[PDB]
Amino acid sequence: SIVKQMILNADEEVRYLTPGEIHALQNFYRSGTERIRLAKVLAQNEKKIVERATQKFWKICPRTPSNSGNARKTEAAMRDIGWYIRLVSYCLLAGNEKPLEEIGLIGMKELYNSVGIPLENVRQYMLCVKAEVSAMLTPEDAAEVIPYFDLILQVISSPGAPYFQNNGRTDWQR
Amino acid sequence: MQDKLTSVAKNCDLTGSSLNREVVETLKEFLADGEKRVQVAGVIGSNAAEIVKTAVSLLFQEYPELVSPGGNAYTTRRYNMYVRDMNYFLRYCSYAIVAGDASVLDERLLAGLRDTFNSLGIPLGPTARSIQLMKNIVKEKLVTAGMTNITFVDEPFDYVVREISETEI
Amino acid sequence: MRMFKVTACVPSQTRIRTQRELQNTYFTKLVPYDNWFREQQRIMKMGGKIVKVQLATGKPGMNTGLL
Amino acid sequence: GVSNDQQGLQLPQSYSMSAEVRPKFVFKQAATLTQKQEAIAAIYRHVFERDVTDTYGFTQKAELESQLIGGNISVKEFVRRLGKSRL
Amino acid sequence: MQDAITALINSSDVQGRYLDPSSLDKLQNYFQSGDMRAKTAIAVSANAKNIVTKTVAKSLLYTDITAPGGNMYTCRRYAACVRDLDYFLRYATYAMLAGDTSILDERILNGLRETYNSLGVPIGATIRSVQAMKEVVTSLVGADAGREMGVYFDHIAAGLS
Amino acid sequence: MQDAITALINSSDVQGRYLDPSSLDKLQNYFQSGDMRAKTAIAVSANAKNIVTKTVAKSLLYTDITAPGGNMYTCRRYAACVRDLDYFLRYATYAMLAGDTSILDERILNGLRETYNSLGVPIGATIRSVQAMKEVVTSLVGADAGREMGVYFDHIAAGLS
Amino acid sequence: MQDAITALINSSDVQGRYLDPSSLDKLQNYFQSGDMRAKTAIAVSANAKNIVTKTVAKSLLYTDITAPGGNMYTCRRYAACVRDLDYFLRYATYAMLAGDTSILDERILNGLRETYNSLGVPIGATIRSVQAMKEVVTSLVGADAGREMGVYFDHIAAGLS
Amino acid sequence: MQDAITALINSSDVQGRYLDPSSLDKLQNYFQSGDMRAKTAIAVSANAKNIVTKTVAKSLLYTDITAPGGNMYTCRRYAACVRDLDYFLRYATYAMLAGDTSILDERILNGLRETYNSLGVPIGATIRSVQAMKEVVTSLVGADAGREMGVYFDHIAAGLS
Amino acid sequence: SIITKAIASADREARYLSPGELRTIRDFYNGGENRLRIATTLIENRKEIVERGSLKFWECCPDTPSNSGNRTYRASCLRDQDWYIRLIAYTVIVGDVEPLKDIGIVGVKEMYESLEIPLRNWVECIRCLKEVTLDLLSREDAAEVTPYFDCLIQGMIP
Amino acid sequence: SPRHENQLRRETVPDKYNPRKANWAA
Amino acid sequence: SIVTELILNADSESRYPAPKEIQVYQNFVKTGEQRIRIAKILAENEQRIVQNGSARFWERVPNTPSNSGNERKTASCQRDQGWYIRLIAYSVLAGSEKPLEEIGTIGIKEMYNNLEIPLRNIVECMRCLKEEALSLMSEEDALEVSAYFDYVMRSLS
Amino acid sequence: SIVTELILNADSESRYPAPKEIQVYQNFVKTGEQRIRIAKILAENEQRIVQNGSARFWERVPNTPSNSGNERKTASCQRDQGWYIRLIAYSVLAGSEKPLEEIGTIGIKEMYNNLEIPLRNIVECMRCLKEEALSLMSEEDALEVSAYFDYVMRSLS
Ligand SMILES: *[C@H](C)[C@H]1/C(=C/c2[nH]c(/C=C3N=C(/C=C4\NC(=O)C(CC)=C4C)C(C)=C\3CCC(=O)O)c(CCC(=O)O)c2C)NC(=O)[C@@H]1C
Ligand SMILES: *[C@H](C)[C@H]1/C(=C/c2[nH]c(/C=C3N=C(/C=C4\NC(=O)C(CC)=C4C)C(C)=C\3CCC(=O)O)c(CCC(=O)O)c2C)NC(=O)[C@@H]1C
Ligand SMILES: *[C@H](C)[C@H]1/C(=C/c2[nH]c(/C=C3N=C(/C=C4\NC(=O)C(CC)=C4C)C(C)=C\3CCC(=O)O)c(CCC(=O)O)c2C)NC(=O)[C@@H]1C
Ligand SMILES: *[C@H](C)[C@H]1/C(=C/c2[nH]c(/C=C3N=C(/C=C4\NC(=O)C(CC)=C4C)C(C)=C\3CCC(=O)O)c(CCC(=O)O)c2C)NC(=O)[C@@H]1C
Ligand SMILES: *[C@H](C)[C@H]1/C(=C/c2[nH]c(/C=C3N=C(/C=C4\NC(=O)C(CC)=C4C)C(C)=C\3CCC(=O)O)c(CCC(=O)O)c2C)NC(=O)[C@@H]1C
Ligand SMILES: *[C@H](C)[C@H]1/C(=C/c2[nH]c(/C=C3N=C(/C=C4\NC(=O)C(CC)=C4C)C(C)=C\3CCC(=O)O)c(CCC(=O)O)c2C)NC(=O)[C@@H]1C
Ligand SMILES: *[C@H](C)[C@H]1/C(=C/c2[nH]c(/C=C3N=C(/C=C4\NC(=O)C(CC)=C4C)C(C)=C\3CCC(=O)O)c(CCC(=O)O)c2C)NC(=O)[C@@H]1C
Ligand SMILES: CCC1=C(C)/C(=C/C2=NC(=C\c3[nH]c(/C=C4\NC(=O)[C@H](C)[C@H]4CC)c(C)c3CCC(=O)O)/C(CCC(=O)O)=C2C)NC1=O
Ligand SMILES: CCC1=C(C)/C(=C/C2=NC(=C\c3[nH]c(/C=C4\NC(=O)[C@H](C)[C@H]4CC)c(C)c3CCC(=O)O)/C(CCC(=O)O)=C2C)NC1=O
Repeated sequence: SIVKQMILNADEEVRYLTPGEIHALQNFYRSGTERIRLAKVLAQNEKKIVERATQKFWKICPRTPSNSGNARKTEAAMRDIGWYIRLVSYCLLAGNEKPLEEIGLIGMKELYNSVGIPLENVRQYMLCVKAEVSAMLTPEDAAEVIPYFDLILQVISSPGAPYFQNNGRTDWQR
Repeated sequence: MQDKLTSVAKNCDLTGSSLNREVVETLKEFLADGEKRVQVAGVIGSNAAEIVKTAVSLLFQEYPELVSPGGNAYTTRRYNMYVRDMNYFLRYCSYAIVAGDASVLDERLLAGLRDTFNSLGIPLGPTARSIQLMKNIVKEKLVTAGMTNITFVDEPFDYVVREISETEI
Repeated sequence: MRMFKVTACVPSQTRIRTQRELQNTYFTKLVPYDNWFREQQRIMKMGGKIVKVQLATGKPGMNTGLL
Repeated sequence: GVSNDQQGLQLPQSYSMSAEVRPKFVFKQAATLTQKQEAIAAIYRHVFERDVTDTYGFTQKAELESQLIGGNISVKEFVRRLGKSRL
Repeated sequence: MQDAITALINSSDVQGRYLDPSSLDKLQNYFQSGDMRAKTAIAVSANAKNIVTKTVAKSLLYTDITAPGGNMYTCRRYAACVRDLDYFLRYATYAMLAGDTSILDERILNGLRETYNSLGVPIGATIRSVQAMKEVVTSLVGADAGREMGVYFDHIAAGLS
Repeated sequence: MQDAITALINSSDVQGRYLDPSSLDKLQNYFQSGDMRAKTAIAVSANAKNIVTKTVAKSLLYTDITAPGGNMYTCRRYAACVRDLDYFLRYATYAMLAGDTSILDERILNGLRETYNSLGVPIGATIRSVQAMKEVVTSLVGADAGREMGVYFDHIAAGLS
Repeated sequence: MQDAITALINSSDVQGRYLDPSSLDKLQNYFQSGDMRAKTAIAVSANAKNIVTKTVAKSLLYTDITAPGGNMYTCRRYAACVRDLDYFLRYATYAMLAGDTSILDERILNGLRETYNSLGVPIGATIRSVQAMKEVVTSLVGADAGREMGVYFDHIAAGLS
Repeated sequence: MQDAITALINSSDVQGRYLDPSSLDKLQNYFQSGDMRAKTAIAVSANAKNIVTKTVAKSLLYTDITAPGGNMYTCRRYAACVRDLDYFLRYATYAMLAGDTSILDERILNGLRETYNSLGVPIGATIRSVQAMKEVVTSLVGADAGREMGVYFDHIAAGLS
Repeated sequence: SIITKAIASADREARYLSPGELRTIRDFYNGGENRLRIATTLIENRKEIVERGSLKFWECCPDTPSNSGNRTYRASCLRDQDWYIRLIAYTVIVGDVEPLKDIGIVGVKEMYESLEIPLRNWVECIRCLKEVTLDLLSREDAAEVTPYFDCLIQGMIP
Repeated sequence: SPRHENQLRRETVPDKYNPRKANWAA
Repeated sequence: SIVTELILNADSESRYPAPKEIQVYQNFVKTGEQRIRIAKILAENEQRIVQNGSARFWERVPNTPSNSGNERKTASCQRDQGWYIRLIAYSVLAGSEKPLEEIGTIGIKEMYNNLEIPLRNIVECMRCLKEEALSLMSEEDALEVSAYFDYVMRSLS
Repeated sequence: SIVTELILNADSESRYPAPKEIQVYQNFVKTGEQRIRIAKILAENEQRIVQNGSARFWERVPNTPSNSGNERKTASCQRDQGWYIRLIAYSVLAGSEKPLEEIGTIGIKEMYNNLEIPLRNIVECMRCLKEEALSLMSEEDALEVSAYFDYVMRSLS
């Protein structure tokens, strides 16, 4: 959380929190009710967002482990997406991205390499999830929540799309 | 490193004019654009990988010899170094946009950059071109997001170019 | 000089990000008295656990003869 | 970055793989005497930039080496004692 | 370490479920108490050295512990005790701000009791001085904030016992 | 660190006598097994990543430890477990080439139990994954080479508990 | 470490009082033996290698310790034993000069028994070697200085028991 | 570093000859002066803080160096200049005890001008401070000892220039 | 400042500024105008503050070098009081103790010990100045200003 | 210019009556 | 003690006491009578030194916590003066400043800042005590005693 | 041995053994028969090697502790010669001088100085033993053996 980060920074330098850090903490405390409301909103819309995002993702990328005819793989993919939405809600509550980093971002690429899931498929799935979250939430709620999904995407966005050394045609598949 | 407010406050004591009218006016003008600076930084951070990828692809389009044998972007090792360094530049330019001051660029990006690039044979012309491409892509994204008065976004990138480019005239 | 016999386990908190080679984190060693406060603070701030502390060298309550 | 005055950086794995390999020595109390002596020579080569211990008559080294070989102290404490040595 | 938000998040995350309404109520309570916590942290930071001075004066001075043969005899041991009290106060302020005693367990009581036992530091006198520090802080910041800070001071004392 | 030749040499040296015909027979057996050991080392070096992936899929995935509340929950701990398995495999290959388990004792099993107990790593799951790794290596390299790598994996598992 | 003067000073300072006449008399006695202390230290320094040679020849040579399987077998262990005997002699000289055994407890006997038991060093053989070294030093430096050094030799032997 | 004795030894050694009578006379002069050198060192060690305070008062205070934009502006730079003057005084004492300026060249003057130029420290101002320090020391320890110390203060000033 | 602290924290981890840090920075940029108004109030009233506080300080702490008959000492003390009031105003502009700490808290004890000026007298003077300043500020503005006085006092206490 | 002794000239009637005294002393 | 210092100097090089250490040891040993005599002088005249130094120090520094009208504070300051005289006696006996360092010098600033005692006042009191003590012995003894008094004063500064 | 040397070389770089290291390991394990048979001829001819080498060593170095009329000294010298022959056989078996270094080379100078045995005499005896042992085997077999003998002589100087 932000309070934990301030305390760790102060303890590293062996000093009490400065007045500015205390004022930032007070602002964070004052924003707590709105943060909790946003987290509740995200929690209540988890299942429908996941379902719609899965539909869009299967429409986009069919050649995926979650669309290989295995029910276990489909359940696991939907569960992973729900987990990432849950971590984003944790970030909303905590005031920073540390829950996301410490639960689902550090080592995420290594985990998916070991499990066997292509990370571009994960990126496309998360883009679909971000689109669904933007569609469902109000513009303010989206403006507050989407940055964490963009933070997730930034981890698994390189190397990859876009590609510009082409003629722009996508029908070359044959 | 310092941000705009810290530098202005310290200069208030240094120059002996204290908190006079010009300092107050500059502080008010800077604080008017603070929310836009935070928004620009958020846009840059949310689209960093896309910006760097687009800029490097356009750079290799305008410098096709870079990826040919004997070029500096030849092989995936050097390609990855290109992407890494362009990410460095974008990150520190976003820092400078937030702070409103170029001291972060001076202390953590440009100090000794020319020595390193001379040691490693990194060409400065393509470096400046890639920085300008990233600046153009960021401006396009900001216009797409609906931002209107984003002149300050030009300041870091251009500045960095002026600091790294050789003197021609 | 006074020496502490200290057993500790200090796991690395950033080995995934830096991809440093794996190292043994459970150690027992003699730490000089003058460095023990800083060593204990470092272990605590790294999330490690101090298992056992003994005054290996020296006597408690000594007023002189510490050198 | 080790402090707020130091920047954090990233290195692609390709650069590390292509670069020359550092031979890293890990001291283990269960290793044979020759391997421990090799690690100790590495410590001397790093701290003193060269194994100058024999040249300058660093006899006290022997005691330190014993305290390292018997496991009383670690490589960290060995290096700390070397830095505070007269050599 | 952990704070109240991190503790609640981890307790919800080990079950793989969102924060249940009980956890959300606890989070709201912590957010409400945050103003008092920040005020107490500011007050303690503004008076740290005086707090330690008063603690030593009212707990350890003019007792047998500062007389010859006592553990606070000689200037170096007095300075070490004062240093320990400074760290106790700073970490208690950290814990009060975080609303969690985990930092006290990780960075105060982690091997402190064994160090004191090996050094011959009197545990009873240390607990007495920690209680005196709690009393001094209470007299500085009031009864309610003093009680809140005394929660963590008592955690330190119980860990040292 | 020790290998089969040095182990036999030391066994004869503590007696102050040359290698008896039994020791020479053991030395000859090691010399004949050297070619198979080299082939196993080459195969494991070429397929280390696949071996670790198959081990995780066979033993650790879709169990309680990988579910929330388990020790392999969160991506960081998953990556740490994978790295541990990679080190286990590499040092088992070292021991197989040497013909002795001493390198396992001094490099892998030195302080590993204490670290695992302090961190809460489940030793039973680690032993299960080590046995799964032994099975995977056996399925890759063959039966006799699988047997040798298995004896070294079994030494690792016994050292863990 | 502590010498005689520092030991007396510490004992007096614990009480917070100046040195009583008995302590002053002890200090004068230590002061009047300084010349003999220096002469003995110089003689032992001049004959240290010969003393260790005689000690090894008298207490350790042509026994099962030097035979294969013994702890003094191989050149590295023989050298380590000779090094330990040299340390014992040098620190006994230090203790004789200081008039106090604190140097021995702080730099020789601090966990020496534990390391000896861990490595399998025969403690009885070491004590016999210490007695032999005491006898050699007595035969070299005389009766009075020999007994003075033997005080600290016996302290080492008792610490090893 | 080398002192007067070592300087004479090195001068004789490059020729491979014993100390000639003139070098022996210089050595005897140094030995005879050692008493007043120790007296001066004692006085300077006892009055170092006062010496630096008087030096700053008569050399740097109420000039533009202490004003904003000066190099002693802010308390950090003031304390840094005070620390540099403390270094100068301490190593001038070292050189006065040693009888030669080698320590000043090795520990201070080698690259001090370059460092000061890089940091923007005024060389003229610190030369003035060193000369004021020489006057202060002469006032404190007398004429002859003041001149002996002023030799090394002038060496510092010349090395800065 | 908090902006600089956030940028340094992000830089250490080789990452862009996180959404939470950006929210904090936006909040302080929003509060910048209020902090500027408070600092302007401090600056415009600095002479009365120093006058009243110095009179109170010489009443409560008479045995001090400025109150000793030396005109130069008294002038330098008054100049220092004005200097610290202005520094507190500038650090209020910034919004964190960093400028005041960098200019006149780090090494203040060493500087005034070299000058042979008691630091307890300085603590008393800063207390008097803080009281006089609090007399002319609202409680909300005092919540912004007082912690910098307290930081200076803590940095001055031996 | 190695000599700076001319610039080190360092840097009267009291400005206060009865200095360093407290008010209303008994 | 200086004996400990020279033994540790020899031990740091893992070497028997060299002729420089032996010469230092013999020089220290041959002055045992003088050191014991100085210690006896300091012990016998401790109260006289404390009283006279307190008088002179209160004359020089009237505004100090000792003579602020608090009986306990006066008693504590005078006890501190006696303790420092005792520590100087210890240092004279040992031939080095190590007892003074380990009992009354390391952390003296922290202890007295916690007690809120001005360090310059303690320096002035130590100066008065040194002036009183040096007047009760010959010049040769004064040379040794003033060294440790100056050591205390320098540690306070 | 060679195997542990290759494994430690690979371990210090945190990588599996390289193909060249594997090839060296295979070439080494191929020569196991030759190493075993050389060790066998070294063990069976140890007594005659000791006798002839001691005879030559006493011929060229008569003023030595073994040739001083003491029965026990001569017996222990010949025992030492046999022990070093055994250590060289160990080194031949292992393919490297590691057994010899671990058992009878590290600390050899300290041990023999404690015994007051001149080191030059032992070097001469080792040279005599080497020249005696090299004559009882093929020149191809000698390449290893002589090297190990040199390792004893270099370490003893
Ligand atoms: C004061 C309340 C009591 C007291 C204290 C005392 N402590 C020491 C020595 C040490 N104290 C510590 C403590 C800590 N280490 C940590 O990591 C933390 C958490 C922040 C703490 C509190 C340590 C490590 C030491 C030893 C190392 C060192 O001091 O640098 C002493 C000195 C003991 C000695 O024998 O010299 C003392 C006196 N003693 C009392 O009597 C008080 C009741
Ligand atoms: C995977 C099979 C199981 C698992 C592993 C796991 N381990 C850790 C933590 C550490 N593991 C090590 C390993 C080693 N130390 C050594 O000396 C060696 C020999 C070279 C090895 C292999 C270490 C040092 C640690 C500490 C952390 C560090 O990286 O330094 C974790 C992480 C624990 C945590 O994050 O709290 C994990 C997950 N856990 C399981 O559940 C699997 C069955
Ligand atoms: C000789 C009388 C007996 C003997 C000795 C022996 N000792 C070791 C190993 C060690 N000896 C020490 C002792 C010290 N090291 C120090 O620094 C000091 C203080 C100055 C002392 C007293 C230590 C620490 C060790 C362990 C480290 C090392 O290997 O040096 C050995 C080697 C044992 C081994 O190979 O493991 C030996 C042989 N052994 C006898 O049989 C004699 C009776
Ligand atoms: C005081 C008389 C003048 C003065 C000094 C000043 N110096 C610094 C900074 C540094 N000074 C040093 C000096 C040394 N380096 C060495 O190796 C030695 C030999 C022992 C010395 C004396 C160094 C290394 C620094 C840089 C490190 C640091 O900043 O502490 C400052 C501070 C400069 C700043 O910008 O902060 C000052 C003020 N300045 C004057 O104006 C005086 C005339
Ligand atoms: C007044 C409340 C107290 C006091 C002050 C006093 N100060 C001086 C002299 C100086 N003060 C400074 C101060 C500063 N230097 C800096 O860089 C800053 C910025 C944070 C400050 C505030 C300096 C540099 C001096 C030296 C003279 C100069 O300005 O060049 C004096 C005179 C000391 C002397 O010896 O002349 C005094 C008296 N005195 C009191 O009694 C008050 C507690
Ligand atoms: C007298 C020269 C100055 C002075 C002193 C003063 N001291 C106290 C109280 C204490 N003094 C000590 C001192 C020591 N403790 C040690 O271990 C040592 C090393 C041997 C010393 C010197 C201590 C511990 C105390 C606290 C009380 C106690 O003894 O338990 C006071 C009273 C403080 C109070 O607030 O009560 C005073 C006044 N004051 C001056 O003004 C003189 C310059
Ligand atoms: C013969 C070539 C030379 C020689 C030898 C000599 N040796 C001794 C006595 C001993 N020799 C050893 C040798 C070893 N111990 C080991 O651990 C190893 C490594 C495996 C070796 C080689 C030892 C331990 C002894 C001591 C007695 C014992 O074995 O118990 C003597 C006797 C000396 C004496 O009695 O003082 C001699 C003479 N002498 C020569 O002149 C040859 C050059
Ligand atoms: C909170 C941190 C965390 C994460 C993220 C995590 C993920 C995770 N997902 C898994 C499975 C899986 N995950 C997916 C997911 C995907 N397939 C697709 O097509 C999508 C693009 C993608 C969505 C992310 C699939 C298909 C499987 C099944 C793989 C298999 O059956 O082998 C597994 C292995 C089996 C299991 O444990 O159930 C893990 C460990 N574990 C953790 O502890
Ligand atoms: C080890 C030697 C080596 C190789 C080969 C390599 C490949 C390589 N291929 C690239 C691009 C590319 N490569 C391909 C195509 C393909 N590539 C294939 O190997 C397929 C056969 C084929 C698809 C069927 C395309 C389409 C691009 C352009 C991607 C873009 O739009 O950016 C690039 C990026 C640079 C550029 O765009 O010019 C590299 C570095 N790098 C190396 O260091």
